[PDB]
Amino acid sequence: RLPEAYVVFSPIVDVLPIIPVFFLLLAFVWQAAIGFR
Amino acid sequence: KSQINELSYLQVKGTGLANRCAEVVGEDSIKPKPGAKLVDMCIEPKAWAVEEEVGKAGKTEKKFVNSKVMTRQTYTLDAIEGPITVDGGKITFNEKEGIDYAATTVQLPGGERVPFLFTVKDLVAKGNGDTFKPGFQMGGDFNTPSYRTGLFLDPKGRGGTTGYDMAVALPALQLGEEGDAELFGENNKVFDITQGRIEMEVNKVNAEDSEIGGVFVATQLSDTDMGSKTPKKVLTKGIFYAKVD
Amino acid sequence: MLTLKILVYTTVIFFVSLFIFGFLSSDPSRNPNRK
Amino acid sequence: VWSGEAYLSYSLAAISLMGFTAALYSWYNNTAYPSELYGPTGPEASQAQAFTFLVRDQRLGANVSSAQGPTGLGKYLMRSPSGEIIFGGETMRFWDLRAPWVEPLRGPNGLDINKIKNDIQPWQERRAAEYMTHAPLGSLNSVGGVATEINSVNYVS
Amino acid sequence: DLDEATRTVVVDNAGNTTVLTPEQVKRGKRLFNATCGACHVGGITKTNPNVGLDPEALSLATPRRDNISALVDYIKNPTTYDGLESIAEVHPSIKSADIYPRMRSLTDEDLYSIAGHIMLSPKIASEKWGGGKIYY
Amino acid sequence: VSLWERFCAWITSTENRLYIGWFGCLMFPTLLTATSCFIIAFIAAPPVDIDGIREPVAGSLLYGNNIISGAVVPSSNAIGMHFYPIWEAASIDEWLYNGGPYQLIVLHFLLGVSAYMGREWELSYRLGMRPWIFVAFSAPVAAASAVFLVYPIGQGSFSDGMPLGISGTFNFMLVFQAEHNILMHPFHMAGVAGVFGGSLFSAMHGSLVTSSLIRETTENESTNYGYKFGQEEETYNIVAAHGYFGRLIFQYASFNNSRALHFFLALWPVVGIWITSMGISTMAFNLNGFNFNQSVVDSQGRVINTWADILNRANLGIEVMHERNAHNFPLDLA
Amino acid sequence: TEGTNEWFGVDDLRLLAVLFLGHWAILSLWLGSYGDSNEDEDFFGEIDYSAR
Amino acid sequence: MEALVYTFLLIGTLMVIFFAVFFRETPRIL
Amino acid sequence: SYSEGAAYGTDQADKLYSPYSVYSPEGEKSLYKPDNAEYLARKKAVLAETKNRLQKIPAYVDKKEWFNVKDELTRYMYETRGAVRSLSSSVTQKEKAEVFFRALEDTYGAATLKKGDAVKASNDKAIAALDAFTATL
Amino acid sequence: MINWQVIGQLMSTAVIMLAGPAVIVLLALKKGNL
Amino acid sequence: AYDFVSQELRAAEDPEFETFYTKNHLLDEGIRAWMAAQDQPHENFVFPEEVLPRGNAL
Amino acid sequence: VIDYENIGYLGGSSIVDINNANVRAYLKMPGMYPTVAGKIVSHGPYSGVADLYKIPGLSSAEADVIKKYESRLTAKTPSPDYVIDRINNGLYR
Amino acid sequence: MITLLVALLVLISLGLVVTVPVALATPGEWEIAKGKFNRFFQIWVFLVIVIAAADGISS
Ligand code: CLA
Ligand code: CLA
Ligand code: CLA
Ligand code: CLA
Ligand code: CLA
Ligand code: CLA
Ligand SMILES: CC(C)=CCC/C(C)=C/CC/C(C)=C/CC/C(C)=C/CC/C(C)=C/CC/C(C)=C/CC/C(C)=C/CC/C(C)=C/CC/C(C)=C/CC1=CC(=O)C(C)=C(C)C1=O
Ligand SMILES: CC1=C(/C=C/C(C)=C/C=C/C(C)=C/C=C/C=C(C)/C=C/C=C(C)/C=C/C2=C(C)CCCC2(C)C)C(C)(C)CCC1
Ligand code: OEX
Ligand SMILES: [Fe+2]
Repeated sequence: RLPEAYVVFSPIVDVLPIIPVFFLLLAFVWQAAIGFR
Repeated sequence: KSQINELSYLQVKGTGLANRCAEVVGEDSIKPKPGAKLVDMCIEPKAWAVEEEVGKAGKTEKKFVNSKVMTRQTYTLDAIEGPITVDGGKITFNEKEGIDYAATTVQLPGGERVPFLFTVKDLVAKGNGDTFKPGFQMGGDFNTPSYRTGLFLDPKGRGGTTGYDMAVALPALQLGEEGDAELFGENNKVFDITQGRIEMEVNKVNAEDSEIGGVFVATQLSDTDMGSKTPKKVLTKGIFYAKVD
Repeated sequence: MLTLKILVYTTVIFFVSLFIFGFLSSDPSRNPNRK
Repeated sequence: VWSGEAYLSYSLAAISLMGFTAALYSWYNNTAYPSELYGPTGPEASQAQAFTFLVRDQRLGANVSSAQGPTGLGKYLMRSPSGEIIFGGETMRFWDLRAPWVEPLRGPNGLDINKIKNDIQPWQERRAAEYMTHAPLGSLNSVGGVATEINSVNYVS
Repeated sequence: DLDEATRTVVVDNAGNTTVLTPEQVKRGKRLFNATCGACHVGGITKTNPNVGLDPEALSLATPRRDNISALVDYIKNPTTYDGLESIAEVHPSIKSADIYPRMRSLTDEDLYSIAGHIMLSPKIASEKWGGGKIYY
Repeated sequence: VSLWERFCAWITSTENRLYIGWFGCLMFPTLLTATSCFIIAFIAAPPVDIDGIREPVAGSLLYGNNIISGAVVPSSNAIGMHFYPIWEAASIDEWLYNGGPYQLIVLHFLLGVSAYMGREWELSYRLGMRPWIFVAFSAPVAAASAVFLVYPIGQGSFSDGMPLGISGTFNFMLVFQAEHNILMHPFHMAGVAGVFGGSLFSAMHGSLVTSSLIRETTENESTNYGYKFGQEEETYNIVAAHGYFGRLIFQYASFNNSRALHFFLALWPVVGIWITSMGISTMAFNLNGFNFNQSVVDSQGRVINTWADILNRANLGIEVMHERNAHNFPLDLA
Repeated sequence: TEGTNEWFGVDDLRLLAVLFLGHWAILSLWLGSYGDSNEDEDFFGEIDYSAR
Repeated sequence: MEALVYTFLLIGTLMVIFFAVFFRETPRIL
Repeated sequence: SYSEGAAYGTDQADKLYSPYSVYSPEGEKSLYKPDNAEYLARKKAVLAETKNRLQKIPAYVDKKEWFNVKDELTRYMYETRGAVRSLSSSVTQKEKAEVFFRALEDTYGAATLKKGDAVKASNDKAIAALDAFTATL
Repeated sequence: MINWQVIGQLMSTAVIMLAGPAVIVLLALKKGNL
Repeated sequence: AYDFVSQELRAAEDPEFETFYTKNHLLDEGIRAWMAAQDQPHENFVFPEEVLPRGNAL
Repeated sequence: VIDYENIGYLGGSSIVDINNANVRAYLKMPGMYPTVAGKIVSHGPYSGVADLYKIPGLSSAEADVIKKYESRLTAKTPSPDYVIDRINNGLYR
Repeated sequence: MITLLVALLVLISLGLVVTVPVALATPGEWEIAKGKFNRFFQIWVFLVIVIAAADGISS
């Protein structure tokens, strides 16, 4: 796994590759809040 | 040769060179030792001929028409080993291992495709004298196995050692006392062994390199698909090459 | 078989060259808008 | 066409050329993509099977060169349509397989029969058995083997 | 419905039977699929189909291999089927575990549960274990 | 004035009977050679070693076939992926034995269809049309290149390519089922929804136009003669068909916009066949569909069967029987 | 000889003279109109409607 | 004898495709 | 519980290498002990045969067979780099091994280019270099 | 033995999945240039 | 529409004549034999291993 | 062959044939697979159980497991289609 | 100390992403206050070097 000074953050790193999908959904959420205009 | 051994693998592949037997250079004599064992005998035929009924001016005697091979470059035998035993009158050879069969298919005039297993299995060569000479000439019988091993399945799904044994999509044939005995021959799959007679002839020897090579002529019988048809006599000719050690 | 082969490379790069020098022949300007 | 979107559709044609080619490097090439790292290729796992049963039945005292196959061809060693000694089966299509664990057994002609009868090293047996069981055949739920394999392994190459 | 009579497996060459605790049957499956199951999936052997993990085939080996103590014996020292010579150089083992990186970290209880899985699986699935694709 | 300008003016003329164009410079020579070789190879062509085991499979009409069983056989397993033209065959008899004309037809087909597609672009440029009919035709071009080109690549041989016939198609589909499990793969699922949906919205749109036609004929003559060609009046009450479907399901599920309606007819199949043709492509490289065999177990651990286990036993029947002589080793790696 | 690594499949020397006379025989047609034009005349369009 | 019927059906189908493309009833405005 | 999939650590009693693993670490109670002599004797035996496989190199260069010299140093000698890197423990022992490799990679680099003296020169740079390796440790 | 990994993962997605719309929600309250 | 009898009578008398059509019948023997044991548990098909049509080495 | 006698002596009667059985048939005898069974299958036609001791390259231990099962070993007529697929007949578990 | 500084490095990047696009999408918030924010960039960059220092010392 990660080096010993970094084994603490092993849950947070597991979420990290998902985060680029969340930018695709952030566009539509932003288009909803702007009212699609 | 040793000229072939100079090349690497990437220079030979795709060029059709590995199919071709070597060319031995020069002529002299070589003597087989007591423990002499033949090493790299390759056989490659350069012409094929099938015995047929030929259309002459008024007569129909059996003659050999030639044929074009259709399996591409897969006809050469290779790596055939065997000890050279010394009988007193005549030097003999009995092959033991190596690639000693090469299945191939030639096409006749008319469009008929005749496959045949080209083989030298269980070869007992016998030639005049003791030492290999440019006048030396040995030959003998070999056993041809069947073209298909008995667990081959025909289009209906019938083999000699596996498969069905009746016309599987004709279920009303096995009705009555007679059964399907009218088509009995196409149900019984019989493994067939025939004979073949090869005649080799050494004409060019190296003794400083201990490698011989000359012209042969081989006749055998084509296949029958386990008794499906009458097999036909196949003659062939070519060149061979051997390392006498 | 090396006589047929010559005939194919003629026919291929005849029509391939008509394709290549077709779109180099000011091909965007061939529209029903102007010219 | 000298416009904004036209330059974008020039790239998208060329990036698709690079897209197919990197997707075909990963299937065939075992040099830029070592089989020690990416697993065996499609062609490589087809040859590792025929080599494993070559070793298996050579220990039973069987002459593998003269071993006549069920179709009449070579069961183990046959000859390619260019003349080279290759492995037989459905693996005769992948006779161009050049791999670092089979190239010790090559010659000018192909698979040297003298070198198969005598010099097979046990690291090649440990390699061909590793590349048989980890062939690139998978599923979307990540169970390996053939499409009719049961659910026990977890591997897609 | 994992009754302790069903978890009770044979442990020595004489024929004593001990029971497997429920963590042995669970780690026994995870370790078997991760380590052994690449070739010994479902009891058949991919690279040598003659020598399987059948309870018939384990019994006919020249040392009898049905026991837990006999299977962990095989893992640390794999002989052949007739038991004359060793094939530790090609089968993954403990003795030849420098080449195989997969077996450098295995304890005694870990092989005790893997061999527990090989023995307790013909009792669960009677004909599926090592029966080939006919019994999938 | 020049000879080239008088040739470019003819080859790009819309005043021809059939527009030739610059893609027709390599559409017409390709597809006429794929045609003229197909008609000969379907009618009169000798049997072909497909399995590479020198068991020649008959596929033409003169060798005792019909429309259904006759087929242009794929090339040999002995060749595999190698390029095998006529001049690299040392005779035509050696060419026709080893599966010659399958590569001549397919390679001149995929060039001619990818040029028929660009030709649909070109005439849309010269006629003033918005251009994208050729994007809708990309969906069968994706699927034709998937079974003739991409699947022989990833499987490493044209012998696994699709046989040019009718019974050869179902030899292709069943063997593809056993080895890849296409029905559980979600991209065949996304294109069955593409053509069931496609034939739905075809017959659903074609009925609501024909329902709401305006009276322009008598009851003696045909319904179709109330449309004069090139007229500028609308030939059906679109408000009528909107109020019908607005009550048949509910109000808000109906497209009042006929442009957005006629776009959804082009979206749904074409997206369904793009996705499907990249199902054959990802299953060309042995990334198969789902495998839920032995997935449901009791607490004892015995395997409880599901419908996928019954589907597996149908796949095991085709797997152990396809190419019944070509195999020598326990796993179909190819 | 199929699997030789030769440029454009040019096995023999004779096939080159086929390739060069194919591209050039249409190139010379193309230069009869689009050749010998001014190589120094620009536009600030997206598309040029210069001449024939 | 049997395949002669199949060939006649195929080239006979390609005839009516030829006549439908080139001898089509050309539609005209007004 | 028997079918719990994401039981990373509550399932088993022994500590794992990571929650994303099945195996226990390389600590105590393992059956693989790398200090054993039979692992050292296996790595030492391939170093002895490597010199014996390397003296057959000039016999093929005295002959014309270049295909046999390109693979003699990969057929058996594949297991060398796994051992000579593993036997290299101390400091100056380690930078003695790349003298042997760079002398060995030029034997293969000359066999593909078919240079007769450059194989025979760099072969003697290899026997002398494994002489430096084995005699120290 | 309280399964710290799953507790860590489910909180860290819910921190991140709620840190995205909070960028937009803080802008909608601020009436900035969305 | 199970068989073309002119294809079936010929493939019985000539054990070399193979089409794609006769290749589909052998694929259907695998469907009729392998799944029918588990398909129809009411009929109690107990097939031996030695009647199930396998190919070579599969 | 439709009607082949000595089907039973091949693999399943628990009295095996010599010159026709697969090497898988000798797996049911503990001690003979693979070494001792490998030599029997490899060489040519035998006429009796006494010809099993004529194999070139036998030990006293290789003759031992033959001595155990010499009642179960028996030799029949070699039909040449079974004699080919004695190492491998395409049967895998 | 590396596990303490990286935990301080993550909490600042939580504090920035909530506030920095809010500071930019507002019509004037970045121009009115960036010297407040420019400290937090210089603190954030400084932590990466401190962690890269403490990692090389500890290895
Ligand atoms: C929000 C909108 C958005 C987004 C996210 C992108 C994203 C992207 N565009 Mg872009 N684009 C957009 C709108 C957008 N575009 C618009 C409206 C236009 C006008 C029509 C363009 C026109 C355009 C062109 C003309 C090109 C891109 C390219 C790219 C890609 C650059 C990265 C890359 O190729 O990596 C892959 C490559 C590498 C990793 C290797 C490094 C090579 C460097 C990074 C190439 C940089 C190319 C550069 C971006 C193009 C110059 C544009 C410039 C004249 C403005 C990327 C995918 C380029 C591309 O190649 O992708 C299609 C490209 O050629 N775009
Ligand atoms: C969904 C998005 C996505 C994702 C996640 C990936 C993911 C990946 N792609 Mg990818 N790809 C995508 C979309 C995507 N692709 C698309 C849409 C296309 C167009 C069709 C491609 C086309 C593409 C190609 C053509 C290739 C990949 C490759 C890869 C893989 C490696 C990444 C790589 O090569 O970095 C590339 C990174 C850069 C170009 C940045 C510059 C890197 C510099 C030059 C490296 C210098 C290294 C140097 C030696 C370091 C020394 C330092 C020292 C001096 C101090 C990776 C799995 C590669 C691969 O492995 O193929 C199988 C590959 O060859 N992709
Ligand atoms: C014009 C359309 C056309 C096209 C595209 C093809 C294409 C093909 N035919 Mg076909 N054929 C055609 C018309 C055509 N044919 C006609 C009209 C006939 C009747 C006489 C035939 C009869 C025929 C037969 C009988 C056979 C073929 C075969 C072939 C294949 C290989 C032939 C070959 O070597 O190409 C030659 C191609 C080249 C030399 C390449 C030209 C590509 C140029 C150079 C563009 C590349 C640009 C370059 C990369 C730019 C570089 C820039 C630099 C700075 C890097 C190929 C698929 C063979 C086949 O399919 O067998 C399987 C075969 O046996 N054809
Ligand atoms: C799959 C076929 C295909 C089709 C139908 C189109 C269609 C189009 N392309 Mg395009 N293109 C393609 C592939 C394709 N492209 C590929 C693969 C490339 C990268 C090499 C390009 C690069 C490209 C550029 C740079 C330009 C176009 C342009 C155009 C448009 C006008 C036609 C033209 O002049 O292009 C000529 C045709 C081609 C360049 C591709 C020919 C494809 C042939 C007919 C079939 C595929 C064969 C294969 C790719 C070639 C291999 C050769 C090799 C074996 C020797 C039109 C929309 C032009 C345009 O309008 O842009 C705004 C333009 O300037 N394309
Ligand atoms: C209810 C049952 C059902 C349904 C609806 C489908 C539906 C589909 N299956 Mg599927 N399938 C099923 C059951 C089903 N499947 C089962 C049970 C199996 C297992 C046996 C499969 C196995 C299977 C396979 C193996 C494949 C499919 C494919 C497909 C797709 C076919 C579409 C296609 O190829 O057109 C696309 C159009 C073409 C391919 C034709 C291109 C033609 C070109 C453009 C021009 C030709 C012109 C012609 C020569 C001359 C014109 C006329 C002339 C006179 C001018 C479609 C999504 C195929 C697929 O996934 O897509 C590739 C595929 O390969 N299925
Ligand atoms: C803040 C500045 C800084 C930076 C950038 C680094 C960086 C690094 N230090 Mg380091 N260090 C620092 C300060 C820094 N240190 C300080 C203040 C000290 C105390 C004086 C040390 C003491 C120290 C020691 C004692 C050691 C390191 C080591 C290392 C390297 C670890 C990688 C490795 O093992 O080498 C192998 C090399 C690599 C893995 C290459 C990694 C770089 C690749 C090419 C990625 C870069 C790609 C690209 C830039 C990213 C794309 C960005 C693009 C979008 C712009 C790494 C490059 C180690 C080292 O160098 O060992 C060799 C080591 O032992 N550090
Ligand atoms: C009181 C007591 C006793 C207690 C018990 C409780 C109790 C009473 C319970 C009973 C309640 C009960 C179950 C009632 C609920 C009723 C109910 C909904 C039952 C039905 C069940 C059911 C499963 C229904 C769901 C299925 C359903 C109908 C789905 C609709 C599908 C759907 C939305 C399709 C849209 C597709 C679509 C976009 C089509 C347009 C595209 C197309 C080309 C159309 C053609 C077209 C469209 C135009 O637009 C115009 C213009 C023109 C030109 C045109 O061509
Ligand atoms: C790097 C990093 C970090 C950061 C992170 C981030 C910041 C992320 C982001 C992310 C994001 C950015 C997120 C997002 C999210 C979002 C979401 C999740 C959404 C979704 C939703 C939905 C999906 C809905 C939608 C809709 C609407 C609204 C309406 C219309 C319709 C629909 C339905 C579409 C941290 C600090 C941790 C640290 C570590 C490192
Ligand atoms: O060629 Mn047509 O089918 Ca695809 O898998 Mn492997 O290879 Mn053959 O077997 Mn199965
Ligand atoms: Fe319409």
